[PDB]
Amino acid sequence: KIRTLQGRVVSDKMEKSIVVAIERFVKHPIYGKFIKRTTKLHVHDENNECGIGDVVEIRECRPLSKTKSWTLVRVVEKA
Amino acid sequence: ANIKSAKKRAIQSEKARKHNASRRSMMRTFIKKVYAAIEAGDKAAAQKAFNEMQPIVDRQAAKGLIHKNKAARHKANLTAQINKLA
Amino acid sequence: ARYLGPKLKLSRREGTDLFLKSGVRAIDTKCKIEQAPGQHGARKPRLSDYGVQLREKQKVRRIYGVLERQFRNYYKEAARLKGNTGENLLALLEGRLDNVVYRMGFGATRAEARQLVSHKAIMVNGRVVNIASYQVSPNDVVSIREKAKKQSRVKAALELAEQREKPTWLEVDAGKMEGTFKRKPERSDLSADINEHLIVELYSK
Amino acid sequence: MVTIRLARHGAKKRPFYQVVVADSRNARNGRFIERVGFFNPIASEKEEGTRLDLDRIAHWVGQGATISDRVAALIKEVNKA
RNA sequence: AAUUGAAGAGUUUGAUCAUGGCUCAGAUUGAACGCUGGCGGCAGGCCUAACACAUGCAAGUCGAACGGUAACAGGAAUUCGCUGACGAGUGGCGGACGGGUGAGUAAUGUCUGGGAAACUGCCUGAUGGAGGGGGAUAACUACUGGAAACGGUAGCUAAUACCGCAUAACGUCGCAAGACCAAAGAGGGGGCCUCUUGCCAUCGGAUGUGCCCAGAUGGGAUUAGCUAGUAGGUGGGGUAACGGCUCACCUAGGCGACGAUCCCUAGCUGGUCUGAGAGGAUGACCAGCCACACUGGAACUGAGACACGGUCCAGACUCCUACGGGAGGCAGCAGUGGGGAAUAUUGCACAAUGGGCGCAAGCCUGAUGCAGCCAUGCCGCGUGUAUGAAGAAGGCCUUCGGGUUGUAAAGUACUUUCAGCGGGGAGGAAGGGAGUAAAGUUAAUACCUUUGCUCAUUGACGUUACCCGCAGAAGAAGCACCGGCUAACUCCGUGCCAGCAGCCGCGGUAAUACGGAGGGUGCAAGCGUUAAUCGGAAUUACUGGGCGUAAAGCGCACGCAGGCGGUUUGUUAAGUCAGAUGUGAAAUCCCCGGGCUCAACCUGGGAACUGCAUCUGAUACUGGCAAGCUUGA
Ligand SMILES: [K+]
Ligand SMILES: [K+]
Ligand SMILES: [K+]
Ligand SMILES: [K+]
Ligand SMILES: [K+]
Ligand SMILES: [K+]
Ligand SMILES: [K+]
Ligand SMILES: [K+]
Ligand SMILES: [K+]
Ligand SMILES: [K+]
Ligand SMILES: [K+]
Ligand SMILES: [K+]
Ligand SMILES: [K+]
Ligand SMILES: [K+]
Ligand SMILES: [K+]
Ligand SMILES: [K+]
Ligand SMILES: [Mg+2]
Ligand SMILES: [Mg+2]
Ligand SMILES: [Mg+2]
Ligand SMILES: [Mg+2]
Ligand SMILES: [Mg+2]
Ligand SMILES: [Mg+2]
Ligand SMILES: [Mg+2]
Ligand SMILES: [Mg+2]
Ligand SMILES: [Mg+2]
Ligand SMILES: [Mg+2]
Ligand SMILES: [Mg+2]
Ligand SMILES: [Mg+2]
Ligand SMILES: [Mg+2]
Ligand SMILES: [Mg+2]
Ligand SMILES: [Mg+2]
Ligand SMILES: [Mg+2]
Ligand SMILES: [Mg+2]
Ligand SMILES: [Mg+2]
Ligand SMILES: [Mg+2]
Ligand SMILES: [Mg+2]
Ligand SMILES: [Mg+2]
Ligand SMILES: [Mg+2]
Ligand SMILES: [Mg+2]
Ligand SMILES: [Mg+2]
Ligand SMILES: [Mg+2]
Ligand SMILES: [Mg+2]
Ligand SMILES: [Mg+2]
Ligand SMILES: [Mg+2]
Ligand SMILES: [Mg+2]
Ligand SMILES: [Mg+2]
Ligand SMILES: [Mg+2]
Ligand SMILES: [Mg+2]
Ligand SMILES: [Mg+2]
Ligand SMILES: [Mg+2]
Ligand SMILES: [Mg+2]
Repeated sequence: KIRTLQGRVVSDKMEKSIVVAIERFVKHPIYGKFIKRTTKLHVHDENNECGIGDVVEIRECRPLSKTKSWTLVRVVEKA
Repeated sequence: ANIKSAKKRAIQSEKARKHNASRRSMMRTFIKKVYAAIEAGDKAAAQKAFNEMQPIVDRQAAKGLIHKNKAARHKANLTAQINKLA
Repeated sequence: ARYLGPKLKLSRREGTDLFLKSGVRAIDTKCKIEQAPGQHGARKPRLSDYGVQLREKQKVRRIYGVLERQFRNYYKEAARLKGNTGENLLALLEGRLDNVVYRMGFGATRAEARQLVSHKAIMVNGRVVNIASYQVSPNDVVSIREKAKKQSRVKAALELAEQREKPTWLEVDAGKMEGTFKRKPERSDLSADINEHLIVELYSK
Repeated sequence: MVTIRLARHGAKKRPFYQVVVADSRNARNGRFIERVGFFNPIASEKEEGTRLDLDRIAHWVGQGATISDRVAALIKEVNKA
């Protein structure tokens, strides 16, 4: 298989690129409470199919621009 | 230089620089002719200039002045531009 | 690195006999044993709880002749070893070579047995050992060297050892002047006037 | 290149060598790839003074690893049991 | 077997309970200072000025690549490179390692775990090649410039230096057809052969390096907005390689309260100190990573450097000069000056381990192995043992009886570690060199290779460890404290003075608190003081605290983000749980052992590294999705 993250599209205003927010759920190292953390990745979106809100599906690839190193696999859910 | 072998290395590297510089200039001159012919949109001449460039970049790559990957890049980039000249 | 002063002032401060003399006389025939030393020695000490812990530690130290840095290291090892820390600390002091040599009878006191060890007159399993703090293992054979078998103090020391209770974890042959260390002495084989739990608590203060 | 040599440890006047596989450029007691045995030159009798993993040594030699002269001698005495 | 682990006290009041700060007992250190000081072992030693540096040394090697002959040594007769060899020169390889430092760096780096678009000397495997030519150049010779550094002109010469040509496919470009690219010899022996070694191409391995991503890694909001190659796209260029890496054009984006930007501080980690733990503090030595090399900038050569003991430019300093011009960079080792409370010798040796070059012998190696200096730390040992009442003298105290110092001393018996003297004497040595005989090779009993045997040899440490002998208790004890916390009390002196002090406090003419003394207590080759960290401090409280009146509920609301979510079924498997696999460097810590006479120290094997990722399962609980229910609204 291939490692794969899944997140939600928060920006699609670039040509062939999207910003995807990935949510993680981790235990706080001191206080033990489970908190939500977010990471925003720049993702390559050929065909420009994704819209702001869709739940997508991304994988890691070679660098494609200064900030892009991830590429869109599929759309899991459309907004 | 303070060390005897450092002195000789300086003399040797300077001699190698002049030798390398003339060959590098020579190779670049031949590559420029292909780009100049492509500019003029002359496929006949562009294909000609490509043909004497090709043994030049290959021999220089074997002699260690450029890398094989660089020689391959020039040949690929120029071939791709020559074939679109039709 | 060794206490070199009067020996009975120690036993007088601790209010008991520390076996610091050979035993040819009675500790009361050489000193005022029940009186602490000094000008104010006749006063009645109101020992705090710390003072009672301290005096118990100084007693065990003064019996075996160990200084504080070495004794603190015995305690650290006793606490590290599995089992009852207080008993582990007594077993480590009873394993010392200079103590084992004295309990075997080769020395009149622990100081004399230490001089015999220091002056290269003792062997362990057949090798000269002049380290007073050497730890004797079970089944080890301690013996007197040949050039020291003729010393007059070793027989004077062997004639005072039967005047005392025979240690049952050893096995001496006064003839060949050699003994075997069969096992570590249990807590029961050791004196009952030593309250080692006071020492363990002192080192948690 | 990759070599198989002795790293000097132990104490003063009482060396104790570890047999290591290492890039030869690295310092004697520095970065190494894999430890494959030891060698105690002042070992007492009845004490193991030399142990080598000859299957790991043979694995690295098959990948081009050279061998120092002292480790070569140690391999011989070990094979000559 | 490897989680045996947790102490309080003083001080606010006339007294009390609470609250609350302050202070103390502990452990620790790259320590410093004061007093004192016997020996050994193992370690440690510029924390400040990344200040400036005299002198010596820290990188060379190869004649088996080459022309050669300055030696000196032979062979030949002042002559001959003829040989062993070898100065200078060409060429190869090394000089990018090893060693130093922590200035910069707050993520560009580091740590953990992943990843794709790459190169990689020496080493290693495979398959093929290694044909035939050419033009130079140093050295050298002649003349010549300059004070020097450093050059100029002419002529000659060699190669594994350099360049064509040939050869050209599991290689490069291309859909294809096709087109195109390499190379070097040297050495030993032999009735040109043979062996050894090197050269070239391609494909692998191994090692090293470059690059990408995610999470982690200081403080500040009395820094809230930042950014135009900026964010993305297309095309060209560029790199070993992906990429705004770069350029042109298009789009108008990208980052930020999950803290951007700005400011201050800082090398990161394994670990270390402390702590019952959770934490807190910290990053010296040792090992991994990074960065830097007088300051700023740049590239060249090269497999690899934008290069500590290389090059070029600029700058500040030092120096030389004939005034035109030149030289240098200890944060390598040692050392000097300076700064500082404070940190060592201008040592020996390549014998061992390792590195460079060499077929090797060997040469080089301030790496390293050792020695010197310093109680800086840890650990071990000694400074005597037994006897000895006259309870002597002398001191101190005394109600004058005595008490104490005190078995202490003297005396009398003994031992002799260590130091001193003399004698013996391991181990770190593996090897390499000569011989041999056998086997492998070859046309060859030759050479070479391999494996045995034989013979002589290699230790800086070093007067080694260690053992034996001689002599005589002979050479060897100090420092702080004694009102309470806190173990240990008297006298004399002083009289709110002199002084002590961590705190409570002490000192005013009967001071157990100042100073001396006698006595005592605690540690002991050390003991005190100061600095600094954690502890005690549940006194930032996750474990583990508070808010009516002690400090503390916003004047009251509404409400976005955020946190939290009644009940039932199904589904999902993110959280969670179980198991597996990979990784979590070694050292350190811990457990069981082993070796130094013991210990410190060294070391074998385990455990641990409480994490991350992947895979396979579990489905109660939490989350998501779907459908409800009515008790909250
Ligand atoms: K050279
Ligand atoms: K008070
Ligand atoms: K209090
Ligand atoms: K090089
Ligand atoms: K730094
Ligand atoms: K050729
Ligand atoms: K850019
Ligand atoms: K682009
Ligand atoms: K830490
Ligand atoms: K710099
Ligand atoms: K270096
Ligand atoms: K050496
Ligand atoms: K007297
Ligand atoms: K008297
Ligand atoms: K008076
Ligand atoms: K709490
Ligand atoms: Mg792009
Ligand atoms: Mg391109
Ligand atoms: Mg000591
Ligand atoms: Mg410094
Ligand atoms: Mg020469
Ligand atoms: Mg060549
Ligand atoms: Mg050709
Ligand atoms: Mg830190
Ligand atoms: Mg990039
Ligand atoms: Mg581009
Ligand atoms: Mg700094
Ligand atoms: Mg605590
Ligand atoms: Mg280059
Ligand atoms: Mg350099
Ligand atoms: Mg230098
Ligand atoms: Mg220096
Ligand atoms: Mg000074
Ligand atoms: Mg030299
Ligand atoms: Mg020897
Ligand atoms: Mg008291
Ligand atoms: Mg008075
Ligand atoms: Mg006083
Ligand atoms: Mg706390
Ligand atoms: Mg409170
Ligand atoms: Mg009030
Ligand atoms: Mg209030
Ligand atoms: Mg209110
Ligand atoms: Mg409300
Ligand atoms: Mg619920
Ligand atoms: Mg799950
Ligand atoms: Mg480890
Ligand atoms: Mg042992
Ligand atoms: Mg271990
Ligand atoms: Mg569920
Ligand atoms: Mg549910």
